[PDB]
Amino acid sequence: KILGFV
Amino acid sequence: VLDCFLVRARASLVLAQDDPPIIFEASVDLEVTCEIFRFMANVQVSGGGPSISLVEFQVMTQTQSLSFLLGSSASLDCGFSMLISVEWRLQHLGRGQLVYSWTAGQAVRKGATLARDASLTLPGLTIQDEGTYICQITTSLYQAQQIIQLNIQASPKVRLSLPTLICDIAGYYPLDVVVTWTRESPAQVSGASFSSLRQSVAGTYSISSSLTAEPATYTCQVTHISLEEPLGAST
Amino acid sequence: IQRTPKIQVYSRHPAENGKSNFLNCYVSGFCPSDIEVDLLKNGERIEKVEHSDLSFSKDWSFYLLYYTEFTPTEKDEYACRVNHVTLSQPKIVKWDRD
Amino acid sequence: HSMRYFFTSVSRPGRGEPRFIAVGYVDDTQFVRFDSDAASQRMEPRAPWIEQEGPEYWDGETRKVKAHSQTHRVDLSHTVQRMYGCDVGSDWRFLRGYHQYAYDCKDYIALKEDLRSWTAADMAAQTTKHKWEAAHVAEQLRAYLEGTCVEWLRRYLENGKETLQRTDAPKTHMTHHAVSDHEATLRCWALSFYPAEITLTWQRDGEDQTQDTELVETRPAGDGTFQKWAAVVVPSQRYTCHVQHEGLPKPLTLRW
Repeated sequence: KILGFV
Repeated sequence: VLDCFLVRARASLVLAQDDPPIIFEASVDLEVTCEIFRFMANVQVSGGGPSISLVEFQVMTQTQSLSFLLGSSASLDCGFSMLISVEWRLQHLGRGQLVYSWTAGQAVRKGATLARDASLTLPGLTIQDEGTYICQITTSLYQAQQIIQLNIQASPKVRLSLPTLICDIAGYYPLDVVVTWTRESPAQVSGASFSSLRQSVAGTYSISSSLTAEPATYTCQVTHISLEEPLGAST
Repeated sequence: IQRTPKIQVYSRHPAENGKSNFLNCYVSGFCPSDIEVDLLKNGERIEKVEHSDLSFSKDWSFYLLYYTEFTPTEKDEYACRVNHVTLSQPKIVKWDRD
Repeated sequence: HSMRYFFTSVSRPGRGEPRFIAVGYVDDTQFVRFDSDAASQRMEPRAPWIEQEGPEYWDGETRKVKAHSQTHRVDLSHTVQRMYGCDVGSDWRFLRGYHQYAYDCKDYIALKEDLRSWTAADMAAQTTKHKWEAAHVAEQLRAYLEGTCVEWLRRYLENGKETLQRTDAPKTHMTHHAVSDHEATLRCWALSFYPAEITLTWQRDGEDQTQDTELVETRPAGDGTFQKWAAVVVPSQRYTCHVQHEGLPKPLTLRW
């Protein structure tokens, strides 16, 4: 899954 | 007085002033470019260019780019004045490798040899040693670095041979080889088609330019970044 | 920095006279991603050509695989024209069976 | 085993909107993709082993890609590239984790082999490093790469076990070509194998012959498998090509 947080 | 851009205004460095001669320079050269950051300033002449941290610490190199043939020993230069450690790393094609380290030496590549001096030596250069060398220097209050780009070069070996003409331009590096075909008055010939790119185990590239032969002499004139003059072959 | 494409023209299987196959033009290593790739049948562009969309290598390079169904004829030959920015002249890479 | 996610913004003057294209890879094979120029501004499956995920997966994934488009160059035909991912061995335990950037395909700021520090390969990129190591981006990324990247890679490996662990053996040939009267080239082929990792080494009389051996990098085939060959130049003489692949019980030795 994509990293999510910034 | 060096013109500089501060990160996003324009300013100058002697306006901010702090006396250098407390901490010695390796040399002074006074088109150049400069950038200050929050303080550390990078000085970048077309030749050598230091990295200066406010003065309290500076890192010096006499050349930011070095073109060296394979096999030759590279005395990559880096120097500083004011220490915890000195590390030399290699970044190329997304891969970050360690090359050398010093604390209290550990040559990751077997031959690595290192107003203080950090001029690291790379004997027996190979293609895998090409890339951006970062002469990182660590210090109780600073961790300034210096960038040296080591463009490893390998001259080709053109073997014009054979109704199709083939010149095997093998062993060249880096990739951008331009092959010009001349026929004899030596007029250039269009219509030459390259072959699939090949590699040796050492990392040097092999390619062949194919041109149809018609009746008559020919010349596979190969130019490359590693050549002062474009070499070639004729049959 | 701009990097010259590494272009390979080959087949899915070893070429057999008349046997169906796919002509792969694995154009890799190039940068920037703006690239023009054509699969050439006897010097002219093939119309029905598929291609995997822009693929991203670790080396910070891009690679593309243009493929098309073909039957390898002995009297006819294939190639792959590439027109990247580093190519002052468009590079046509021959397809030898090997 | 490795899962990588790539994010690139190819800048465009006049067009105004940089082209943001996002891809995800597992074992070099693509499985998700997003493209700003696509007809629908949503990320799609490009592998059959991930279409099984529920609608909450896609909408959950699609919103995260939109956020990354806005912050692609937050702290950095200009091309800005991003990469992150993790490597895994047959134990299914963490090997190595990456998080890298490039400015026009030149290394800009890359995460070290130890997932703790950054290697600024450009002098313009050292403020980026000073910013991140002060923001502790490494620690927050270490949790994802060591924790989250591997876990979904394990799930993807379970979901696509018919695909990712296919471990096809190389369909191998030996091709001999006479380049000249006094010498010839021996080419040993590795066809239709998977994974892409293969070793083809030449030996003369049982000792390595690296100095006179050429080869070509592994070629993706249209099937989904890979190809490779390595060739040596012989002065005629018997040489052996050693083929070493995961799909082989024993390394092969070839002779003309």
